[PDB]
Amino acid sequence: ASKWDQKGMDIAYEEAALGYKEGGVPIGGCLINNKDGSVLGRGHNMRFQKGSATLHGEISTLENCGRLEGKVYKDTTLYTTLSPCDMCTGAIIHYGIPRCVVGENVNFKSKGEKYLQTRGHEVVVVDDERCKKIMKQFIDERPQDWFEDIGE
Amino acid sequence: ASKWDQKGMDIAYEEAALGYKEGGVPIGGCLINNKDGSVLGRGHNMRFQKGSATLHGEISTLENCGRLEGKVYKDTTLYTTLSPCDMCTGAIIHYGIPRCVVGENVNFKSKGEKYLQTRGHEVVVVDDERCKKIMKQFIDERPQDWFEDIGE
Ligand SMILES: [Zn+2]
Ligand SMILES: [Zn+2]
Ligand SMILES: [Zn+2]
Ligand SMILES: [Zn+2]
Repeated sequence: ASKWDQKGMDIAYEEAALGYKEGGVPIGGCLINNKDGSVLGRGHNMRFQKGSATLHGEISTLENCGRLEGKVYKDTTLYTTLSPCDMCTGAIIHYGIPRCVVGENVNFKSKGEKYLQTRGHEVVVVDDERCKKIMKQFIDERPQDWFEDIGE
Repeated sequence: ASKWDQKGMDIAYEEAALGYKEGGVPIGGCLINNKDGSVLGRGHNMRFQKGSATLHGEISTLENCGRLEGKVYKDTTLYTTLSPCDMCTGAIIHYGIPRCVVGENVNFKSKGEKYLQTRGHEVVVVDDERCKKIMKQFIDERPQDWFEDIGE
């Protein structure tokens, strides 16, 4: 089940780092087919890049996969550098993506992490230090922007 | 509490009808400030228009409101022509939008409708037959497209 998890989190981290370089929030993701390891799409938070309230890393990832038949999502893993908010949790549930692998849940965690599990989805938190470090750097440099991004 | 609800559902329906005319799925929305009735944004499903897997009517509506401080969402109502999926439910929860007014829940309903309420959001289903009729027309004419849109 975990065969592609290093590949997936490496891509998600690359997306976070790219977003950071663009002036955005360093949250990245990708969607991988569990059978063959192919990458259906990858993305990062586009709040700053696009003035976007909805393009979280996870949402941008799914957008970048394009229109798909519903069946395609059912044997994928969504990789995200940060534990998903209620909206991104809802996307995973809506599309029936069975597995979500999370870089870290230290800098952010919503009720969504547990809700995924109650709705029958697998959540794996890998506690990736690279993810924790880049996210903490953003929180330390741009706390007001982070507060906007979390929507409180 | 319901002062702006006719206005809001009228705008949501206009957005659904516009989307229908553009060749898309007839689901529309708007976000209104509860105090003064001002429209923060309005939108419709953009699957066909933009090849979008994530721009549901509710998501498009929120995107069209732009970047906002989190406090702005806390005294709004989101109007949608159709009862929200788990992703759109999650967006409402994430941003703390206290009220969701729904055109109809006959053509579609998710576990989100009830989840909204247990998470502390008011859900009002007005059973607007304009919404029900246009949505059913789309489902009747384009069942394959509908199936794709709901992620099944
Ligand atoms: Zn997130
Ligand atoms: Zn999110
Ligand atoms: Zn919907
Ligand atoms: Zn939706």
